[PDB]
Amino acid sequence: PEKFQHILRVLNTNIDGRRKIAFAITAIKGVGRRYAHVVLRKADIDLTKRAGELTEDEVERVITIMQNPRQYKIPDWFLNRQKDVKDGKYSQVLANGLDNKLREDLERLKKIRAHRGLRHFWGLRVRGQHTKTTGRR
Amino acid sequence: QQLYWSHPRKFGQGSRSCRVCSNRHGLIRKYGLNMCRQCFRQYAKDIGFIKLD
Amino acid sequence: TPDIKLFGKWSTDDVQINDISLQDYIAVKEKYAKYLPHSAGRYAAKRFRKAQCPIVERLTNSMMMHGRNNGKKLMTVRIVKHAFEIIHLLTGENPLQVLVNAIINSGPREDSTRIGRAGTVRRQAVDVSPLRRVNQAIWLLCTGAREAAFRNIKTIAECLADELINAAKGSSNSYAIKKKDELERVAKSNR
Amino acid sequence: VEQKKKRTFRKFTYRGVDLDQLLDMSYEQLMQLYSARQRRRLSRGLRRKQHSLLKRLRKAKKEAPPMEKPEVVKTHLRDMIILPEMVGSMVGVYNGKTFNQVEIKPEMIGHYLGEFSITYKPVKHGR
Amino acid sequence: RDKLNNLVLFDKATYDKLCKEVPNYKLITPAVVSERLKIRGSLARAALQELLSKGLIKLVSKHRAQVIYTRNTKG
Amino acid sequence: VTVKDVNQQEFVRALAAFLKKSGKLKVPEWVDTVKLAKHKELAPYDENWFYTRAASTARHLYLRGGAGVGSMTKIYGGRQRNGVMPSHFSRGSKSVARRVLQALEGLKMVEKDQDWGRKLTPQGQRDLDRIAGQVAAAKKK
RNA sequence: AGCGUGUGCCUACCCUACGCCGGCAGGCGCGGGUAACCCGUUGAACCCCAUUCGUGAUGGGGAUCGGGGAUUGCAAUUAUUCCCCAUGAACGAGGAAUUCCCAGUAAGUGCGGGUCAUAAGCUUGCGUUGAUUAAGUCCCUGCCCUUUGUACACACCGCCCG
Repeated sequence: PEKFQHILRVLNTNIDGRRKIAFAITAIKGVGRRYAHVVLRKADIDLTKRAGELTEDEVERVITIMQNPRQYKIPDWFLNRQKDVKDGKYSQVLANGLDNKLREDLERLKKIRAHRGLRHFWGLRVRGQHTKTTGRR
Repeated sequence: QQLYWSHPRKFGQGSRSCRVCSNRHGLIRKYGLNMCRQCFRQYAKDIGFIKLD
Repeated sequence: TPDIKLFGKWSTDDVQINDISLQDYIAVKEKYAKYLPHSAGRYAAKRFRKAQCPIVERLTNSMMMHGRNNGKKLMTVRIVKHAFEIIHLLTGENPLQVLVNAIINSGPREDSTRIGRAGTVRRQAVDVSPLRRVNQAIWLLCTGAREAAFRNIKTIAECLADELINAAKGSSNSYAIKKKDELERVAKSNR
Repeated sequence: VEQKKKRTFRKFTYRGVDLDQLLDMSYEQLMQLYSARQRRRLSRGLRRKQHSLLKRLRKAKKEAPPMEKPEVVKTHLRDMIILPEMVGSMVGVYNGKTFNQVEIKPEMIGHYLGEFSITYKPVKHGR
Repeated sequence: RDKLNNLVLFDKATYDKLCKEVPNYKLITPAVVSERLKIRGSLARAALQELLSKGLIKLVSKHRAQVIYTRNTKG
Repeated sequence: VTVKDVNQQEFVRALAAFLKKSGKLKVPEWVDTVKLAKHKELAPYDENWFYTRAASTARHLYLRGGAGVGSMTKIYGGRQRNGVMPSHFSRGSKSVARRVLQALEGLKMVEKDQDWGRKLTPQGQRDLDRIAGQVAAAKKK
């Protein structure tokens, strides 16, 4: 019933409003489906609807939970970055920030010159896979 | 004496053979027979494994 | 159930194959009414026997096509039962009569065979047997319903009803009807 | 590596823990934190046995002048886990035919020696 | 082709279209409502359950998979 | 109605609701977060679902001599999509079912059975039979 | 539901129900079983169904990669494997070609055995759900059947001219 928004922005990504929230959110880097599904459940929303629907209120409420998940009965195992290392975190990286950390991690083991690093640098593979017949195109 | 001379043999292909012929390949381990398939073919009559269908 | 052996709930009696010759590989039930379009059914051993098989079930079987759908008869039976209901809403009648009619109307009377013809192989107009007419019709309608249903919101039961109804009175809206006319048109030339 | 600033200035905290703190426990208390694969390896390794190696490390750490790097310590233990006890040393890490020489930066922590000595050769399609 | 884009929230006037049309159709399912309007499919659904209110439309089978509705109960 | 008399979906539907009204069941604080099976795609749409499982289990036990969590994990366990590999069984969680089993005990619906496995209690046996009747009574239809 | 399976073993070791902890993965405590006794009325999976989605490569698809949890092993780094999250590819029906198939058969669908310490996308059976379709013929193909021709006979993949 009612209307409004089409086209809403959360933290630095444009989120189609027509779309269902859970699914709508999953545009954001780092919000997969299992994520966004649990975030919303935490965030009190009538699950039954469209991202374009809902309030500015509910939105901050989704974001707030999304970047402090631990602080909301979201378990750490649900999380993208456990065990940081550099800080020994736990974390759940989000948005533009996932591309960032991906870069870091690759750099880290390229500095250290570890074979994986090298593989990434030449643009081959790093898990143990045969490289004779595939990934050719 | 030569502490030198062994590394684990507990498990894997390397931990077993053919009671008949040493071969560590294609080994029948079912029912505890432990015969390589090539041998088992030649001894299946004397063991009591007979063709019916 | 005891009064008369209806269909899911539809009467076998009073449905008449309005088309001489076809009479009889369309198997309603010149006594055979049952209850459900599912049976143990051994049709395969003999060449003919299939004719015995209730046309309804025959239609249901053709429904479960495409590798994924093979063997899903329960699904087809469910679809068939729904289709009959939709057809009935659409015109009263016996949907089974509607089904029979579509089948009678769709079998290509005439067809063509690829006669060797020397070179530029020409095609010979030949008449088509009634078993083939039945067999071919049920395909046409099923392939018709299945093809339509695939990228559209509409369900097979619905698309089936649409194919069946249009065919019952040959609207030519139907894929099958257009196909049959195409096969027949081809038969006539060649000769 | 002792006094205000002097040398120091590369930092690095491992798991919230600081390298000052890192360099001061027991390998025990380090593997305790987070790493999980490396820790199981050392426990199960255990009994443990790269004993002599670790003494070879400290030895050459000593004999090294007073400024820099020094001589290195060879090994075939690819499956060894880098722990703060090691950091600052120089490891000849065998790959099948070569011993690649690698200083272990504090970042490496929790990683396996093998990850810093590539066995295979990139390759070739054209050339 | 067939690219389908759907109005996924009620627009008043589209609420009027619903109750002042759907009594027109003999067959109504999700698809009908979708094609004949430009309803979401999701908001088709909710319109079906609502329509069955005390009905504009009447149930003849809502097989899990499918509702199948008829015109309202006229002459 | 014996519980056996009522259809499984309505029985479970009615009992699960009855439990909801009673207000005292108890609930790993989680239940918001949990999937219920590794096989699982998403958690349960009805976040309210803890009750439904409980009802389902109570009914499940009443039927049979005694059952335990492993069986339930498998029962709940569906097929898991290996992706590249073909699909296989994967018995569903053990925390939820266990908690369900522990919680039910609190109400006394079920009690530890002899030789392992939880069995329905006469208290539960009575309780299920009672709701079973209510469901049968509602209506024809 | 079904074919099948197990420890107390040619030399190190089993199948595992049940209580607890953990979201999971799994961890941990028990207790039976040389088995038609126990695991296992194999309470399987398709499927059936009450909902959601709504025809958007989307919720179809699950590639690749990042981080992380655990299991096997003395040792897994060149991921043994499994899980959890994240990143969320091509692919929207397949040209030239071409395999296989007649009734529990094709096809969907799970299970068990072999490999095995760990490891299944495999092979190798098994039940479950279960059609369409010839019911024949020698056209193509393949092989044997006569008759016939042959400078062939290491046999046409043969014996030839400048």
